[PDB]
Amino acid sequence: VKQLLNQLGHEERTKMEENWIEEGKRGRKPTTISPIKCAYILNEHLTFILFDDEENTKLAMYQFDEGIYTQNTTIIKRVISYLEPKHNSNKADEVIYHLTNMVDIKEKTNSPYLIPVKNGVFNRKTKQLESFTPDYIFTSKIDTSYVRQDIVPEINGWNIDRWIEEIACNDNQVVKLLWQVINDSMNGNYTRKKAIFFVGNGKGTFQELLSNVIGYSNIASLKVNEFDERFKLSVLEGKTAVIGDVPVGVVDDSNFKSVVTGDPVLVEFKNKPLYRATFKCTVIQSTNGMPKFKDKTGGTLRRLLIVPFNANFNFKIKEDYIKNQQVLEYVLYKAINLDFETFDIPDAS
Amino acid sequence: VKQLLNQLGHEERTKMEENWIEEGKRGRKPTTISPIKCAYILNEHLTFILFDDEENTKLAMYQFDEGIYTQNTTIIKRVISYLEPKHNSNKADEVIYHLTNMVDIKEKTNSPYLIPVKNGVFNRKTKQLESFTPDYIFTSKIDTSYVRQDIVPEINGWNIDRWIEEIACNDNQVVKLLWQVINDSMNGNYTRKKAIFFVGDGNNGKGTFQELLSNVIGYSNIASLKVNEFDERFKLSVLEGKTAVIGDDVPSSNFKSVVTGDPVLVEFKNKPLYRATFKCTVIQSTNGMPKFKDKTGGTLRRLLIVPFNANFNKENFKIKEDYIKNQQVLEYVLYKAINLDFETFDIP
Amino acid sequence: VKQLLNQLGHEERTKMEENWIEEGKRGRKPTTISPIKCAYILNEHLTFILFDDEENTKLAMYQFDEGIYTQNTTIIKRVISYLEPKHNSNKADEVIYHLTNMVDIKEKTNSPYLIPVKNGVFNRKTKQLESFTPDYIFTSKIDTSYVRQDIVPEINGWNIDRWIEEIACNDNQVVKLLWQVINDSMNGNYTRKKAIFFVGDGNNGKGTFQELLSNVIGYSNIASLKVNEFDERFKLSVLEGKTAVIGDDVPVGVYVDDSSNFKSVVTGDPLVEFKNKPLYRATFKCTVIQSTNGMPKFKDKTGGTLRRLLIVPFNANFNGIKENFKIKEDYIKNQQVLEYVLYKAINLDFETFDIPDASKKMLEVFKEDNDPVYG
Amino acid sequence: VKQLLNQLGHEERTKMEENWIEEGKRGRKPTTISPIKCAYILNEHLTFILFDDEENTKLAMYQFDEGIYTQNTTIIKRVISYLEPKHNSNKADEVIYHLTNMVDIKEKTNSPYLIPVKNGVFNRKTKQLESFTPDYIFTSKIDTSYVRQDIVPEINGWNIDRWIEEIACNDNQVVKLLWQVINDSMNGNYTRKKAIFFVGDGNNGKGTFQELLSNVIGYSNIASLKVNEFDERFKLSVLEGKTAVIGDDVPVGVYVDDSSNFKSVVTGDPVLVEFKNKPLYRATFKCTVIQSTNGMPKFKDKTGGTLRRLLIVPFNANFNGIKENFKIKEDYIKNQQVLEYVLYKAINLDFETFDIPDASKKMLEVFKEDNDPVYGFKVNMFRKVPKYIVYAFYKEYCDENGYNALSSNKFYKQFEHNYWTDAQRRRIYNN
Ligand SMILES: Nc1ncnc2c1ncn2[C@@H]1O[C@H](COP(=O)(O)OP(=O)(O)NP(=O)(O)O)[C@@H](O)[C@H]1O
Ligand SMILES: Nc1ncnc2c1ncn2[C@@H]1O[C@H](COP(=O)(O)OP(=O)(O)NP(=O)(O)O)[C@@H](O)[C@H]1O
Ligand SMILES: [Mg+2]
Ligand SMILES: [Mg+2]
Repeated sequence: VKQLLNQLGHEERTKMEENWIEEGKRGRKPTTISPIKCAYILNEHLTFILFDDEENTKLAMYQFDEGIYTQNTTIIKRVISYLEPKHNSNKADEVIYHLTNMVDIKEKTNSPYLIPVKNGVFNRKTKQLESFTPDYIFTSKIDTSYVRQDIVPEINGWNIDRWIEEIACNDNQVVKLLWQVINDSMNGNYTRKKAIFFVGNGKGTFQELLSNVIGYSNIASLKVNEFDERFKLSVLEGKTAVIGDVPVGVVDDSNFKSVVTGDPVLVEFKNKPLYRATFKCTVIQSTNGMPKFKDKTGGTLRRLLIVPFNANFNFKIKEDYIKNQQVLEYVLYKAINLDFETFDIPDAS
Repeated sequence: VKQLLNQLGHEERTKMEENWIEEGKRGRKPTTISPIKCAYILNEHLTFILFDDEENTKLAMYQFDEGIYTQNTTIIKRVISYLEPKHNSNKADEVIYHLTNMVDIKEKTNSPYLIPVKNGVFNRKTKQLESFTPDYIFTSKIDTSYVRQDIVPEINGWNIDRWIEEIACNDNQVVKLLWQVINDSMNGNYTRKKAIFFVGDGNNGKGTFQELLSNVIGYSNIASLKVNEFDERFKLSVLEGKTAVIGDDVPSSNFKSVVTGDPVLVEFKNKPLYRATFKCTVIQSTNGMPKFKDKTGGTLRRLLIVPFNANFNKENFKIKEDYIKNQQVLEYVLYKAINLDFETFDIP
Repeated sequence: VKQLLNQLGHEERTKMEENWIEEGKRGRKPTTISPIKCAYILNEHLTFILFDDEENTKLAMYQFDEGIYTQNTTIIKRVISYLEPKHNSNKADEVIYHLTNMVDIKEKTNSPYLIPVKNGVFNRKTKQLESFTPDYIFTSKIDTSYVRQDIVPEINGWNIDRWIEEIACNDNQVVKLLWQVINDSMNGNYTRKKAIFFVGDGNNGKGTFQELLSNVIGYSNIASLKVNEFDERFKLSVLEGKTAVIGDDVPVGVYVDDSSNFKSVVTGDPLVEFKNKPLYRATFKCTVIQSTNGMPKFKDKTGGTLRRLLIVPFNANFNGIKENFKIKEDYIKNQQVLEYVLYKAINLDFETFDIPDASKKMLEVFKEDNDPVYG
Repeated sequence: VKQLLNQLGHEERTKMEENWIEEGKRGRKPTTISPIKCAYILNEHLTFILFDDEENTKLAMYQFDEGIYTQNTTIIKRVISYLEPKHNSNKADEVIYHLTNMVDIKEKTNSPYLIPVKNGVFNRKTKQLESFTPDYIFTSKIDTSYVRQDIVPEINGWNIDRWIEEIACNDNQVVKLLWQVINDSMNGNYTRKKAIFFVGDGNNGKGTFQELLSNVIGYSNIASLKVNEFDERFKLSVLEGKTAVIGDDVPVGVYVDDSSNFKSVVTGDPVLVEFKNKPLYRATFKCTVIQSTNGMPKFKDKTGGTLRRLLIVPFNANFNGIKENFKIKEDYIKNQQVLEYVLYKAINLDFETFDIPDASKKMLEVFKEDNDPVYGFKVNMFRKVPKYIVYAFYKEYCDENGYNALSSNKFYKQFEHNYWTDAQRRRIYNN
């Protein structure tokens, strides 16, 4: 879109120059487009939306290349520079404010059957890949492309399914639960209100596999205990999942329950106004043994999930075996093809 | 109101343009409405108020379609942009400041006989629903609509009254007490000076009942607290603008003060302490007798026990997952609770 | 590049003056280059990049004489002043903002086979030195030059290898471990997964070894962080900008309340804080070194916790034997000694930490002490 | 430099006026020197440097009369006002920014053999006084002039040397140690890796000696930090730019649970210094620590490092009677002649390590026994095979109200030292 914005800006500047010429030499030459006019042009020729009408909400822009709306002000300002390079930070803030005033309000789509992938959006109802369109509102996506495959890729004669069964003590129910966990993890715009927890080994390598199948930038590292403090939740924007390693043998249950659910939370930015935002990223936490559960409530056991990790676990597995693109594509394909509505109960736990 | 402001826009602008024309080419074609003129137009053609003369009191705007006053700055900025798009954030702030200087001071209607809901204002004295008017001052309303009803809605052939009776072990007295509890919970301006305790052994439908009671009220109108942390500092802050507080489990002076209407000292982070009166009703659920270490007359009088026991501890998963989310059952229970009137709770 | 930027600034000012003269006198003698034009000139003639596209990411500039990209604002301001002296702080910030909007995004090259030193890049896969190029993206380089070493330097009859042997109490396994520790210390883009703990008491030379490591790495390239201070506000803010971190001292048997952050740091698992920058999440591959007496206990005791730590014995006493102060404040500061140490350590090949027998015995002793169940 | 800058500003303004005259009356006549031209003139004539290339580091200016570079923005702005009085705070900041962009970067002179003194720098290797020059980069100096002394100055019939002898209770080792302590305190780039502790109870004159040290050295050059204050937040920021740190009164028997920062400061070990809401950074402090307290506080670590770092000075003379002379601490130690003589005597004294008095060794041993119960046991116990009998719960904690171990860590006693084995031999009055 850089070429389109450059051409539009050049055309607008030439039109302004001609209009000034026909009015004669009055003052200095107008060479920069007014921020309101820039905002009009951008709203006409691009897709800018507003997630909600809350206090100091941030404008979202549809990235055509990625197909997901973003609230990153740096990318928006780069687009502004594409349209008008002479605008400094203050003028970019002004044009962003004008766009915020004009744009329409749309709610983020939370359809369980639609999951964004780097190649496109996968629909579970038809189990098909569809090209990116602005009509779907997404904030994060998986960075491993979805491809059609019929075999199990093998690197150095290593099978992913057999390895998963080895980690899972070779039981059908637990491996099905693991596949369901992958399916829930890769869904960044929909949540089942389930907080995934890892209890144990093989936990670290599986955690790294999860962090690899999703984009590293899409992954945010946070523990349950550190959700509450100020200036810590702002890192959850545009993140597909949040994975953390809570202390071994150490659990509030404030905002952790809010982010587990789709409930809005008052997120804050440093030297920026606070605003209410909704995060649907899947939460994964790792520790040895049962969490402390200071609350001791039935609803807590209702919402959270427990994944057993018991094994006898070799530096090779860490590198180039879980970071392989083919392995990530295969695991994404296998997990996304699985269809489920309720969680399973493994016989090993 | 966007059409009205747009019509007002580029019409005052034309007046300024023709004034400049008749005054000669000396203003370089002033095409931007001054912030004070924008404030004049907005005050004339809209309804802006100020809740009180407190320091840095935020201007409130009456949303004609919503029927309630809002202090949301973003909506006011959007309205100003509708009048005149060519304003910075600073210029729109100047417009807001001028309006704050101009507008009259009105106090929020805190009448216990008036309850705002999505359809309008319900008056218990007249037992009637009235359309939204700027005369009434409400900062929130119940998101569930209120309509006249004649039958009990059912989803998948499942009743609400039968479900409530099954939760209430099919006793008329406790069913009436539950209806009274809902009636008090929805009313945020009246307390009745009673703390309702749900005592049970398992689920018994108490969790899904609390979920339903949260659903019927607005999402942000409910507060979550337990007994143990009423004494702890900064925990009162969650009661700043709530209508009721409901807990889930219970693993004392401040709690007693919150139960009654006497003021309590609320403290905000990086903000001086101040005393405030809370009329929100408190509902607590737990397994067995709630923990207490100040056994005396006041605590015993203030506490009210509503036992819950059934086979729900069928787990009623279908009821909790989607049945309470249905708009029909929500509006039905809201209407049934709003029609019911009483003076005080009845002991089981 | 100062002369080049001065020449371009003078040429641009002359061109603007000529354009104003031919246009008349309307511009009233424009003499300051516009910030957008300054950004265009700097981008065309210099190498400015953006590490990654997130909120408030700082522009990086390639220092031709240093060979490492720097995000230091002051250096970029000085370069802009070279181009246009008359710009104040706000105009220079505008230039930086325009450059940030204009430049492309490239990620930092994190390959464990490349190690930057004062002379240039060093490649372990081929084991040679290459001249600095903007293609290799580095944020910090080792302050010790890499030269070919033929003989071991000696000052006042003091030999660095003999000093290492004296520190190590004459064991080949532990000297190999020390050399591997140094080699890991230079390489900040890879982790050995095992923490380094210099355990000793009194005049054991652990402080001297830490000072030697700081000198060979460079004082500015190393930051001091505590084992107990791993997770707290405004901490770890400068840790990302340094190749390695060392703990000067650790209390004996000190209890650790947050070792999960410590485990993430040592293992390489992934959050930085700043005065006016939002929190940013990144992995920590810098080696972790702590000097202490005994092995402090940990509340997260397990197989992983025990295996993630390595004990480096320091069983030499230099109080009964007359200590040479010049060893610690004079000898290890010599450039030749540091160059020889860097050459010898970087030429060594690393696969895993070679555990000495004494280290194994002390590890078993700590395992018995921390968990009485095994004992 | 005020006259030079005033003349430069006047001539520059006249030149600008002439340029405006010859270019014709275009707009308002220029009367204020542009910040860039002002910075050019200041760089050409004055001496401005930058200590390092780090983020937003502060420009340093060489004060010709003072002889030391200063980073105080007030002095720099006063100089700028001397050159251009019409510049407000923002324009002065612009001038400072331009100077920062222009000037070159030189590191601080941290040679241990050079000591900045009010008269001039002092070369310890040469034992000479060299005049101030901008080549030597210093940010602080001793507030006492260095002059050649031949005869002891006596004020009101009171001798500083006799007073020093009185403080030490007429002990040559102790007075030698005190002079060595003064010499170490004056030097800010050499540490000697020893912690000085003034131990004495009741009236002794510890505070008087500390005030004498704070008088001979610059008062602003002395930090105030007790040993127990080292490890909490923002405390190390005080140590920055200080030649020595003095703890006025450590609480008696305070529990020093954490000593890492204290040990780092005592030696030349680097440490992470943090300022209040300013970018924290790593730095090395060579300032010596001197603490005065009644009795020796005990440390948690009670290991070899804290023993070797500590030094104890005897203050046994008592003045808690008519012998007390207030003028000694109020007026006598503030005399300029006395301070000059003390500085001369201390700086001319040379040595490489502290000369430990015999009494100090005895008190060091006593503190080792008190802090570490094991060594107290070893001293008090004055056979070999029986370990249980010699253990006996530290022979009932050697009568010191201590806490014992599970007879497992007790054998660390042979670390301090039961040569190894009988098979039949392996509260009580009882060896
Ligand atoms: N091989 C050696 N021969 C002689 N002196 C040495 C040797 N190695 C080190 N030293 C000296 O011994 C001292 C050890 O340095 P230092 O930093 O005090 O050690 P440390 O082990 O950190 N002490 P501590 O903090 O109490 O555990 C210094 O004075 C060194 O110069
Ligand atoms: N040689 C001396 N002869 C007489 N008086 C002295 C002598 N040295 C110091 N003094 C006085 O004795 C007092 C010492 O007070 P100061 O040094 O502050 O406390 P301290 O003696 O170290 N401890 P404390 O008694 O607990 O306050 C002051 O009045 C000094 O002037
Ligand atoms: Mg040490
Ligand atoms: Mg005293």
